[PDB]
Amino acid sequence: SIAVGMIETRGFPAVVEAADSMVKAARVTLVGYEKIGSGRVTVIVRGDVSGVQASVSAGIEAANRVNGGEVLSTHIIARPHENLEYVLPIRYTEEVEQFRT
Amino acid sequence: SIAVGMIETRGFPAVVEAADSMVKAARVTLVGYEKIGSGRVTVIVRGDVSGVQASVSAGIEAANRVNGGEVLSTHIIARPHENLEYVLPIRYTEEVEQFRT
Amino acid sequence: SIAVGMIETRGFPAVVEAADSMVKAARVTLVGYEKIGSGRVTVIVRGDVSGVQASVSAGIEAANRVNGGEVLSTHIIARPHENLEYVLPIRYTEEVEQFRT
Amino acid sequence: SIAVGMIETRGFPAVVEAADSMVKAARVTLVGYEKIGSGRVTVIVRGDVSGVQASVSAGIEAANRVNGGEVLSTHIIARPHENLEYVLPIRYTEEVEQFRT
Amino acid sequence: SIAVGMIETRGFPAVVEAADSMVKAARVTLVGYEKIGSGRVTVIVRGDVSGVQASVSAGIEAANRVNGGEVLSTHIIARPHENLEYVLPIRYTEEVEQFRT
Amino acid sequence: SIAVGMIETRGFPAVVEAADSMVKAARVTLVGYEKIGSGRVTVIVRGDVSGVQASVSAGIEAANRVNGGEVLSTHIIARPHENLEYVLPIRYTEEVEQFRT
Repeated sequence: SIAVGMIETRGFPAVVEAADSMVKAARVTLVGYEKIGSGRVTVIVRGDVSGVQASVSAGIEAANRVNGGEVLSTHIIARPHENLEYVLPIRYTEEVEQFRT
Repeated sequence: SIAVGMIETRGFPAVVEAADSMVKAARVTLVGYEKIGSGRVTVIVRGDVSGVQASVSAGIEAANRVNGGEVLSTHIIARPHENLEYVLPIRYTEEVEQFRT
Repeated sequence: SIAVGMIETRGFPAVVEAADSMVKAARVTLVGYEKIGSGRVTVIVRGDVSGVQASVSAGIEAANRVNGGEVLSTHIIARPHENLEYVLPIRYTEEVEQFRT
Repeated sequence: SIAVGMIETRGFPAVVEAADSMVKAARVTLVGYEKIGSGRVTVIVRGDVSGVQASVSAGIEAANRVNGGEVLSTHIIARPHENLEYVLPIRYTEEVEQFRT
Repeated sequence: SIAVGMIETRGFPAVVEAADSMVKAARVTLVGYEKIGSGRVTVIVRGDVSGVQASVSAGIEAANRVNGGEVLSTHIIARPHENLEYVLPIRYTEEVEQFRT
Repeated sequence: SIAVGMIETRGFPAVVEAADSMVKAARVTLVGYEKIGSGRVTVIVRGDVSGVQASVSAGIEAANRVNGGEVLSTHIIARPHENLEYVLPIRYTEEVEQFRT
């Protein structure tokens, strides 16, 4: 359940820049982006605890510097419980895509 | 119809942390997360009444401590009526997934 | 066109408790739950006029007592017009489910 | 292109009551209900100009009397242009339903 | 890429009246209506520059006269770039409908 | 991962004009438009860094001049990480469209 790092934000252009940062600032895998509605959107990454940290870190600074960047919330569980992974979009995609479509 | 515990929240990062808590603080199964729109999202678990309690409890404290955590609503029916289970997302998933896709 | 009873609410956990009430407080069948967007969600039941009443009644008290329960709107047509039933989600589901999927 | 009558409203319970009225107050056919998002929902009927009137009239009074009824907008084109009918949900449904599903 | 004329509006009944106008006031084809969420909805038409003008014109006056008409935004590109047409809903529908369904 | 340029905006008519600009002001390919909810919508283009710049530039001026144009956010990654491309809508569409439908 390698640490999970996510960061919410108001606006899409700022969420992309946050995602580009996290994935660059550390050895973290961008797992997905979640839309809660009301201009709110989270970006989730996975990797070690200090990896997931270093990236959630940068991500936030880069997001805010955006022409409208508004980091709404931020969090990271180090060793997030497993059951959690089969209920939330903290995991991988692409795979069962052929079946969905 | 083992007790049902859910907790709403504004923002996704705070709903995940709420879910990670509930599922850890007790013997409860995270059944799913519901999106009502407008930054609002609920997390639902299942287990005994005191199990579902102990977890909805912790969940709320952990959510609020989040960098933007905003617990919107909270509830738990101890012995929630059956018909209710076949109309609301209080149950299990994964199973008929192959057919949907 | 047996009377129709519904109750809107802000938040999902409060809408479930409202539904658990109505369906218990009287001989009413929970037909479905509607999402209008913006944290708003209605619960609809069917039964006699006094049955659909007694339940929409309880439902409201139980919803409000919820940790965030916010009953938004409430209504009941006693003998609601038929055409209405084939345009709104006031009816039954499950049946043409195999075809949809 | 028999006149078209519709009425928007905040909340679902109030839109249903609006629909139950229009379809009763006149010889109008409830064609459908549209969701624009943000608690907003329209109800559309069809019939003569004075029929579509008499019903959009009542509809509004009945909606407002609802425990949360909030008529947002209201309109009626008497002889609404045809092209319009093949781009907006002002028409009939049910028919190509078997193919969709 | 014959000029494109669109007009946003708060509420559905006002967007329909806007659409009924544009399509009548000129030789323009109502291509579609877009929902951005939050009671906001645009209506798009196509035709010459002066045709698409004359209609976006009327449309706005007719929309505002509606019992709740609220024209939110308005625009028209005369010779809108092609790539744009294969990314936005400025074009025609109906055609690949059988496949979608 | 040729530079990515996007610009958010409140309202749809202003997002279209922004897109019409970017795609004209430079050698950039409009990849798509994203809806975050709450009247917010982004437009994304791809091309060189200075190409993607020159266009995100114009786009913003043209959007603001719109009858309701409200540029919400703005950004551009020059060499945006690859993983990012398989999680966000920064890429191409049309292709697997036949399968989706």
